[PDB]
Amino acid sequence: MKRTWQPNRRKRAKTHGFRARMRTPGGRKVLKRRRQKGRWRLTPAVRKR
Amino acid sequence: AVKKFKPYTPSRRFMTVADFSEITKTEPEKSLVKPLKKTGGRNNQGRITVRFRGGGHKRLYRIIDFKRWDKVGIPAKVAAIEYDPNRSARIALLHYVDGEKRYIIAPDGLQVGQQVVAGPDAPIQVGNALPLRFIPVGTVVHAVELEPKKGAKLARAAGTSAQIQGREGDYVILRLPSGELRKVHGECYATVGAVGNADHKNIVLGKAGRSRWLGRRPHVRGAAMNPVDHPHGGGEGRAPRGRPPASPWGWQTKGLKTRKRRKPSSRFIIAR
RNA sequence: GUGGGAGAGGGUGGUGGAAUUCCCGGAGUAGCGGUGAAAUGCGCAGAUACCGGGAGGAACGCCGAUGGCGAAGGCAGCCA
RNA sequence: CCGAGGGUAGGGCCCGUGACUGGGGCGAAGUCGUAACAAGGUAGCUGUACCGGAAGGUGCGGCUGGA
RNA sequence: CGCGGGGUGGAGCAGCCUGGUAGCUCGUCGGGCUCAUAACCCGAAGGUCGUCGGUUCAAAUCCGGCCCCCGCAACCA
RNA sequence: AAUGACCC
RNA sequence: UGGUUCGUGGAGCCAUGGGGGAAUCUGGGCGGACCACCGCCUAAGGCUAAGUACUCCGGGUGACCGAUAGCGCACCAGUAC
RNA sequence: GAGCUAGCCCUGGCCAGGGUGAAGCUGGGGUGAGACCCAGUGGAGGCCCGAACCGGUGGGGGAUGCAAACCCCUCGGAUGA
RNA sequence: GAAUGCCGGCAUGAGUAACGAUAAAGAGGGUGAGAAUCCCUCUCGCCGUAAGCCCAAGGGUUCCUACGCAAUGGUCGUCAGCGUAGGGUUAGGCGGGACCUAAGGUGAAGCCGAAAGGCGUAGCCGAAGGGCAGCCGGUUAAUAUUCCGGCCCUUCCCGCAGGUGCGAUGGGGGGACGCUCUAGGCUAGGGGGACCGGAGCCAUGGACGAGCCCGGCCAGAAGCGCAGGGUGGGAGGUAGGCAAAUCCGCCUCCCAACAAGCUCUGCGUGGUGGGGAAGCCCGUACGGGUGACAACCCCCCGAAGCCAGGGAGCCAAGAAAAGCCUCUAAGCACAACCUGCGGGAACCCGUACCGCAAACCGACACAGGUGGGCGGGUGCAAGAGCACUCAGGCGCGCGGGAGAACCCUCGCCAAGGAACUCUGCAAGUUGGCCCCGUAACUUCGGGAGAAGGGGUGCUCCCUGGGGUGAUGAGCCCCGGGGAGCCGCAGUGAACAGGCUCUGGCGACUGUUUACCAAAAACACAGCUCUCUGCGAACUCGUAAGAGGAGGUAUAGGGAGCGACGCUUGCCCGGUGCCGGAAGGUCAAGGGGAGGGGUGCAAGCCCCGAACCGAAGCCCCGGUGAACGGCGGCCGUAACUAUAACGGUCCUAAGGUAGCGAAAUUCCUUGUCGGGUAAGUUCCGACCUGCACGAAAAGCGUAACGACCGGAGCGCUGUCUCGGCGAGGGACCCGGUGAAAUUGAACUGGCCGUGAAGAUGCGGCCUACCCGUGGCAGGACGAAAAGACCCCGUGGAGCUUUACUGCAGCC
RNA sequence: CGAUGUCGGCUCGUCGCAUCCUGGGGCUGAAGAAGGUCCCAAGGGUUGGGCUGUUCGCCCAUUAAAGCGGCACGCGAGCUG
Ligand SMILES: NC[C@@H]1O[C@H](O[C@H]2[C@@H](O)[C@H](O[C@@H]3[C@@H](O)[C@H](N)C[C@H](N)[C@H]3O[C@H]3O[C@H](CO)[C@@H](O)[C@H](O)[C@H]3N)O[C@@H]2CO)[C@H](N)[C@@H](O)[C@@H]1O
Ligand SMILES: [Mg+2]
Ligand SMILES: [Mg+2]
Ligand SMILES: [Mg+2]
Ligand SMILES: [Mg+2]
Ligand SMILES: [Mg+2]
Ligand SMILES: [Mg+2]
Ligand SMILES: [Mg+2]
Ligand SMILES: [Mg+2]
Ligand SMILES: [Mg+2]
Ligand SMILES: [Mg+2]
Ligand SMILES: [Mg+2]
Ligand SMILES: [Mg+2]
Ligand SMILES: [Mg+2]
Ligand SMILES: [Mg+2]
Ligand SMILES: [Mg+2]
Ligand SMILES: [Mg+2]
Ligand SMILES: [Mg+2]
Ligand SMILES: [Mg+2]
Ligand SMILES: [Mg+2]
Ligand SMILES: [Mg+2]
Ligand SMILES: [Mg+2]
Ligand SMILES: [Mg+2]
Ligand SMILES: [Mg+2]
Ligand SMILES: [Mg+2]
Ligand SMILES: [Mg+2]
Ligand SMILES: [Mg+2]
Ligand SMILES: [Mg+2]
Ligand SMILES: [Mg+2]
Ligand SMILES: [Mg+2]
Ligand SMILES: [Mg+2]
Ligand SMILES: [Mg+2]
Ligand SMILES: [Mg+2]
Ligand SMILES: [Mg+2]
Ligand SMILES: [Mg+2]
Ligand SMILES: [Mg+2]
Ligand SMILES: [Mg+2]
Ligand SMILES: [Mg+2]
Ligand SMILES: [Mg+2]
Ligand SMILES: [Mg+2]
Ligand SMILES: [Mg+2]
Ligand SMILES: [Mg+2]
Ligand SMILES: [Mg+2]
Ligand SMILES: [Mg+2]
Ligand SMILES: [Mg+2]
Ligand SMILES: [Mg+2]
Ligand SMILES: [Mg+2]
Ligand SMILES: [Mg+2]
Ligand SMILES: [Mg+2]
Ligand SMILES: [Mg+2]
Ligand SMILES: [Mg+2]
Ligand SMILES: [Mg+2]
Ligand SMILES: [Mg+2]
Ligand SMILES: [Mg+2]
Ligand SMILES: [Mg+2]
Ligand SMILES: [Mg+2]
Ligand SMILES: [Mg+2]
Ligand SMILES: [Mg+2]
Ligand SMILES: [Mg+2]
Ligand SMILES: [Mg+2]
Ligand SMILES: [Mg+2]
Ligand SMILES: [Mg+2]
Ligand SMILES: [Mg+2]
Ligand SMILES: [Mg+2]
Ligand SMILES: [Mg+2]
Ligand SMILES: [Mg+2]
Ligand SMILES: [Mg+2]
Ligand SMILES: [Mg+2]
Ligand SMILES: [Mg+2]
Ligand SMILES: [Mg+2]
Ligand SMILES: [Mg+2]
Ligand SMILES: [Mg+2]
Ligand SMILES: [Mg+2]
Ligand SMILES: [Mg+2]
Ligand SMILES: [Mg+2]
Ligand SMILES: [Mg+2]
Ligand SMILES: [Mg+2]
Ligand SMILES: [Mg+2]
Ligand SMILES: [Mg+2]
Ligand SMILES: [Mg+2]
Ligand SMILES: [Mg+2]
Ligand SMILES: [Mg+2]
Ligand SMILES: [Mg+2]
Ligand SMILES: [Mg+2]
Ligand SMILES: [Mg+2]
Ligand SMILES: [Mg+2]
Ligand SMILES: [Mg+2]
Ligand SMILES: [Mg+2]
Ligand SMILES: [Mg+2]
Ligand SMILES: [Mg+2]
Ligand SMILES: [Mg+2]
Ligand SMILES: [Mg+2]
Ligand SMILES: [Mg+2]
Ligand SMILES: [Mg+2]
Ligand SMILES: [Mg+2]
Ligand SMILES: [Mg+2]
Ligand SMILES: [Mg+2]
Ligand SMILES: [Mg+2]
Ligand SMILES: [Mg+2]
Ligand SMILES: [Mg+2]
Ligand SMILES: [Mg+2]
Ligand SMILES: [Mg+2]
Ligand SMILES: [Mg+2]
Ligand SMILES: [Mg+2]
Ligand SMILES: [Mg+2]
Ligand SMILES: [Mg+2]
Ligand SMILES: [Mg+2]
Ligand SMILES: [Mg+2]
Ligand SMILES: [Mg+2]
Ligand SMILES: [Mg+2]
Ligand SMILES: [Mg+2]
Ligand SMILES: [Mg+2]
Ligand SMILES: [Mg+2]
Ligand SMILES: [Mg+2]
Ligand SMILES: [Mg+2]
Ligand SMILES: [Mg+2]
Ligand SMILES: [Mg+2]
Ligand SMILES: [Mg+2]
Ligand SMILES: [Mg+2]
Ligand SMILES: [Mg+2]
Ligand SMILES: [Mg+2]
Ligand SMILES: [Mg+2]
Ligand SMILES: [Mg+2]
Ligand SMILES: [Mg+2]
Ligand SMILES: [Mg+2]
Ligand SMILES: [Mg+2]
Ligand SMILES: [Mg+2]
Ligand SMILES: [Mg+2]
Ligand SMILES: [Mg+2]
Ligand SMILES: [Mg+2]
Ligand SMILES: [Mg+2]
Ligand SMILES: [Mg+2]
Ligand SMILES: [Mg+2]
Ligand SMILES: [Mg+2]
Ligand SMILES: [Mg+2]
Ligand SMILES: [Mg+2]
Ligand SMILES: [Mg+2]
Ligand SMILES: [Mg+2]
Ligand SMILES: [Mg+2]
Ligand SMILES: [Mg+2]
Ligand SMILES: [Mg+2]
Ligand SMILES: [Mg+2]
Ligand SMILES: [Mg+2]
Ligand SMILES: [Mg+2]
Repeated sequence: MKRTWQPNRRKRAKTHGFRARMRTPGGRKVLKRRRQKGRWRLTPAVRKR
Repeated sequence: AVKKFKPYTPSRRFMTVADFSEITKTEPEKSLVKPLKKTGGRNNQGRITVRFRGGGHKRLYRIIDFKRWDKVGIPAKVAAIEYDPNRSARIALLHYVDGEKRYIIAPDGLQVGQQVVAGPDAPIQVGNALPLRFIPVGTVVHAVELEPKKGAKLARAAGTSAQIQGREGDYVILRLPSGELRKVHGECYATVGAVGNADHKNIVLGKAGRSRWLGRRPHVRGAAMNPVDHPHGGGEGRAPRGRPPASPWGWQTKGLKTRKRRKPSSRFIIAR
């Protein structure tokens, strides 16, 4: 059947990107938490040009 | 007149379509004056706030003239009468000698080629606009302003009118389509005649689809729902209500008057 | 054919007054309606009776006849 | 080839019969009421419409086969 | 089986809970009006209060046991 | 303000 | 209405959203309703070290662990997945 | 978190081939004028049969499966909500 | 030592189930330490509106080559999408960005919000939409509309040359639009050819032949030709287009009425350039040479594509902005702008490979999911259907035997034909086309493919229409008539309704429980009630704001009913809602009669009665397509029976019409009648309706239904009642090799006993040790800390005239 | 109750006897034939259909007869639903 993962580079970027997270206090805290944690990747790596 | 069909299909046996014979050879509209992009959307910034809206034909807005006092004294020739997707009435395309082209909402009896004009001057004829004062008591009228210089707001639906009843210092009394008795300021413009396309009420949609074409989504009964959804939801195999009939939001829907009492508008109203 | 005559003959548009009812203002009380007699009903929350204003529908008094017109059914305020 | 007839399929008309049901005719002395005939005690009769155990009543227009 | 309501002249009903008096309508009977019947009018008669037990000075009435009558309930399996 | 068993 | 031990209590004091609304030392607030006396303070502007808290970081010590323990990680771990 | 799912908004795309033949137009006919009636044309429809496509009706299989919804046969819709 | 404990290791089932579509394999030759599995060849089978090819998304090195096989591959592996290394992705014209605007996002001004933040005209961002200049070939092991070749374009900048009032983010024009059906002419694409070109080939009985086989194309500027799209020309007046205007608009006169003329597209043709089969010979994993000086011509079919902004009809009435044309303003008119011609300049990012899939989404080389374009030939009425088949690509990464049960998928059957069963569930019958022929009923459309029939191949003869062609041959479409041949059989294969009668429900097409319910549920047109005068009601939000609506009573919200036909009675006592400037009660507040505490007093401070005080409630009314409700007991007719009639109690009123043992009837298989040999079902009635009933509508209704009930015909393996055959497993051999479960086990029957159903205790009885194929009766067999039931002062969802609050309204 | 799947049918059976049939017998108000009724006896047999989910039952056509009951209302790691 159709599963739940339907990859889209634009969606992933607009949805979970560094700039989206930065836009709101909710998201800014996510970066803070991930930084303090020592996460190698703050936001998902969306590729291609 | 109303177009009628034979039952060559079920739902074609009741279906019924407007007569478009008053639609003069001018079916597609007029750029310049109108159209605008019209912005379909069944809801506010976010959430739906009027249920069951959506779908249905794309539209172009015809930006019509609801304040006729710009062109006081300037007459215009009625050039055409065309279909307007965004109202029950039809619209008149008129050419002002000025050059300017406006649309007026098209009254009953309006003929193409006719002369029409607005102002204190203005022969009392179908199509003309006047401040309510100079209009003879008892004449039927439409596109009436509520307060002066604020635009036509009463009687624009197809086949509607108001009748002038009498006067009272600065106000003339109106009898509105609903039957209400209203004091409306003398200085309010209103155009003589009834609205026309009066056979609009006689049309039978005929099937579900037609409803959808006009963007009317299926309306579901409270009875059909559940207690979470509606006061009428549940219980077992059908149910008669079990309380005084209500809206989904709990207010009673048979009888409960809802106009706020202390409206300052009150001292200008005399009926139902 | 020419020239005239009477008529509530028909269709359409417009318009007048008397009256009933309802609304509004005034003034005004203790009952009004109704019948064979009553009761139901309306009325001290201001009724009936009276005056002023308004809305609205319907039917046209006197003329009027035991009259006129129409093929009948039927046709009656006035104007075109 | 046609062809009596037999077979299959579907219609048309007519006759008989059927639980039950509708009213009708007729049958000396059962029931309820009073509708009509005298202004029949609400003039009657009438087409239509509604209502009522029943005659019948009432609305609307009509007739003299009533004053 | 459970529950709670009910049996009163010839008919249909009151009267009980706040115990001592049984009342309404119809019907029955006698008389009158009428030629007669009905309607109407005047008089009159009529009730072991389902049974059994006692509580009381006294039970239609209060309390128990049965008997017919009516209504409700009998669910999860 | 109703009614008058049947036949002659 | 909040704060204080104070939950409407005899309910003050301190703060304040609403209404009313003064005084300049013979002026004002407080000492638990209130009034008298006796006292204590000077509201409606502001700043002000030190003693105090904490431990990302450096050092020291351990009747603290010794790789299923000790931090999730003694090992390129907030990694792989 | 609406990259699954539900709805709506903007902008695009797709729907083989067959049937049936509404209005309208045209001609003839009828009448005082009509209504209407015949042809012919015309090509309407939440119309029909049937692929794609969208479904999921009945049965059988599958049941530590090919598959945490699958497979075969059969079936509904398919210019429209 | 136990916690269905936590982490790890190893066991048992077990050499067991399986090894992922039943499209299918065989052999010969290579390489190699090692071949069913790798390379090559020959034969076979499968796909072919794909299982072929081209894009987009996603993936991200998987592409190519060399060396390799521990692991990964469900077996093997010399192979690989795997390990190691190296190579490979070339653009002014393709796509995206130095262009535009859509929803939406962001957001100056401005508005709002305890803070965080929420809005918001302009602007900006935002694209499979608009705008925009490249076609055909050749080359690499791997890239090409990118490199190269040929032919053809576009922008800027600087020059010269010739024109003109030039000149904006500003005015106007244009861009610019739906659905369905469509004409003319073209192109794509395909069929035929005695014509042209070509290596070759006569087989096995015959054929040296208009014999077989193969191929007869592509691009192409100007200029032409053929189609077709766009569009009137003048002159005045002018107040509108938010300054101006010569532009547009409006008005008035003249000339066209036409595509005549300007243009602008498409298609043919074109200077020229390119390609160019079979077969044959080779050595590649693959391509190379020759065939060739290849030929490159004539007919026919023909689009859904092109001319495109074409045409007609219809109602539901069909984006925006830029580019582009024109108009002028500030300015400037040595500027500037247009046209021609030269020279110069032309950046950034993507480009590999997979792409219906072993490289994307599904933990897997997973039988599932994935948008767009091309998708040839023959026939079958047509087609993207079906059968075979080009091109191309596959034989699905375990094999070999065997020929038991049993299972799956499949084929047939005597006689009988639903006797099967909850049910004809399943399976059969039926089946395409042409032609006859069709009932009740009906809303006049329908029912209808009703039902029921007949025709269907091939040959020869005659004969009628069209299309392309000149009015003709041919080639291509539709027909008609007459003889005649063969088989059991002519839509000889594949694709392709079983039918009827009669009820229930819902009118109907539609929708729904993604993953057990597709329905009689939901929706639906239509009906009624009610709210709402417009800063509407209502909804969302604390607000701003927004929806409703750029709407205005023929409109908008809420409610029920649910096409349509005939209808929808009575009760307003209770509850709700609506209407009542009386009255009763009614809080803060006003008012203070009067009383209290302290003061020597002035005073200061407390309570506090009249009386004045809203909504709400009470009270008076109305209102049923508002919540709702719509009775009992006795008696009575000249056979009985029954009761039109009567009495009496109670209610707010006592159920009308029409239905009725029903999706509703307990007693109940009610009782009659019908179908049957026989009928708790079904149909028609009766009415004693436990417990129908009129918009939670009542009674009906043509048509409709993968809904639900009853019947009959047809046909059948459903059955009597089985039998045989087929293939895939099962079985045996080689390779790989799990699982839940598992206190330990040396794990028999009976009758007893035991916590009341024992392999384990008693007595007896039986029984050599161990496996393999099978069947499931037992191990109270596995699986899930029972769903039901109770329990817990456990938890949730829901309701209300439960309590208490809150939003909201007054 | 850290689960003993619960009606009916089907399939396969097996057992009790308080025997439906067949065999043996006593009494009969047993003439014969056919019955009644009791005792001995289970070795074998114990039909096919209509209706209902039905168990049961009622019918239809038969028969020598159309037996009653147990086996977790025998039997779902055997089927159905
Ligand atoms: N009579 C003919 C028609 O039927 C009806 O008449 C029939 C009945 O109504 C009528 O019944 C009458 C009754 O009305 C009258 N008041 C009393 C009388 N005893 C009855 O009489 C009836 O019954 C008796 C016995 O049963 C018979 O013997 C007698 O013949 C018969 N007529 O008897 C008639 C049967 O013959 C209509 N009323 C009449 O007008 C109509 O025309
Ligand atoms: Mg919002
Ligand atoms: Mg938002
Ligand atoms: Mg609805
Ligand atoms: Mg529901
Ligand atoms: Mg609720
Ligand atoms: Mg119910
Ligand atoms: Mg109820
Ligand atoms: Mg309810
Ligand atoms: Mg008055
Ligand atoms: Mg008959
Ligand atoms: Mg009389
Ligand atoms: Mg009379
Ligand atoms: Mg009379
Ligand atoms: Mg009458
Ligand atoms: Mg009456
Ligand atoms: Mg007497
Ligand atoms: Mg339960
Ligand atoms: Mg009598
Ligand atoms: Mg006699
Ligand atoms: Mg406090
Ligand atoms: Mg406090
Ligand atoms: Mg307290
Ligand atoms: Mg304050
Ligand atoms: Mg203070
Ligand atoms: Mg103080
Ligand atoms: Mg102090
Ligand atoms: Mg003190
Ligand atoms: Mg102090
Ligand atoms: Mg200070
Ligand atoms: Mg230690
Ligand atoms: Mg550790
Ligand atoms: Mg160690
Ligand atoms: Mg650790
Ligand atoms: Mg979505
Ligand atoms: Mg026609
Ligand atoms: Mg259709
Ligand atoms: Mg179809
Ligand atoms: Mg396609
Ligand atoms: Mg199954
Ligand atoms: Mg299908
Ligand atoms: Mg222990
Ligand atoms: Mg473990
Ligand atoms: Mg085993
Ligand atoms: Mg085995
Ligand atoms: Mg095996
Ligand atoms: Mg495989
Ligand atoms: Mg094939
Ligand atoms: Mg790699
Ligand atoms: Mg490779
Ligand atoms: Mg190699
Ligand atoms: Mg291997
Ligand atoms: Mg590699
Ligand atoms: Mg940009
Ligand atoms: Mg914002
Ligand atoms: Mg922009
Ligand atoms: Mg584009
Ligand atoms: Mg481009
Ligand atoms: Mg390549
Ligand atoms: Mg080039
Ligand atoms: Mg210029
Ligand atoms: Mg512009
Ligand atoms: Mg030979
Ligand atoms: Mg050819
Ligand atoms: Mg201007
Ligand atoms: Mg050419
Ligand atoms: Mg060549
Ligand atoms: Mg067009
Ligand atoms: Mg712009
Ligand atoms: Mg740059
Ligand atoms: Mg590339
Ligand atoms: Mg490529
Ligand atoms: Mg594809
Ligand atoms: Mg796959
Ligand atoms: Mg995959
Ligand atoms: Mg594989
Ligand atoms: Mg797809
Ligand atoms: Mg094709
Ligand atoms: Mg063909
Ligand atoms: Mg076909
Ligand atoms: Mg196919
Ligand atoms: Mg057979
Ligand atoms: Mg046979
Ligand atoms: Mg048969
Ligand atoms: Mg049967
Ligand atoms: Mg059976
Ligand atoms: Mg059946
Ligand atoms: Mg079937
Ligand atoms: Mg049926
Ligand atoms: Mg039916
Ligand atoms: Mg339906
Ligand atoms: Mg679905
Ligand atoms: Mg489901
Ligand atoms: Mg369905
Ligand atoms: Mg289903
Ligand atoms: Mg209706
Ligand atoms: Mg708004
Ligand atoms: Mg709007
Ligand atoms: Mg509405
Ligand atoms: Mg309903
Ligand atoms: Mg009603
Ligand atoms: Mg009521
Ligand atoms: Mg009421
Ligand atoms: Mg009342
Ligand atoms: Mg009120
Ligand atoms: Mg007070
Ligand atoms: Mg006070
Ligand atoms: Mg009050
Ligand atoms: Mg019945
Ligand atoms: Mg029967
Ligand atoms: Mg029978
Ligand atoms: Mg019946
Ligand atoms: Mg019932
Ligand atoms: Mg009902
Ligand atoms: Mg109702
Ligand atoms: Mg209904
Ligand atoms: Mg359907
Ligand atoms: Mg269905
Ligand atoms: Mg079989
Ligand atoms: Mg077999
Ligand atoms: Mg086999
Ligand atoms: Mg093996
Ligand atoms: Mg042993
Ligand atoms: Mg035992
Ligand atoms: Mg032992
Ligand atoms: Mg033992
Ligand atoms: Mg074994
Ligand atoms: Mg077992
Ligand atoms: Mg087994
Ligand atoms: Mg077991
Ligand atoms: Mg438990
Ligand atoms: Mg408790
Ligand atoms: Mg248990
Ligand atoms: Mg256990
Ligand atoms: Mg178990
Ligand atoms: Mg025995
Ligand atoms: Mg014997
Ligand atoms: Mg036996
Ligand atoms: Mg049955
Ligand atoms: Mg047995
Ligand atoms: Mg039992
Ligand atoms: Mg049983
Ligand atoms: Mg059992
Ligand atoms: Mg079931």
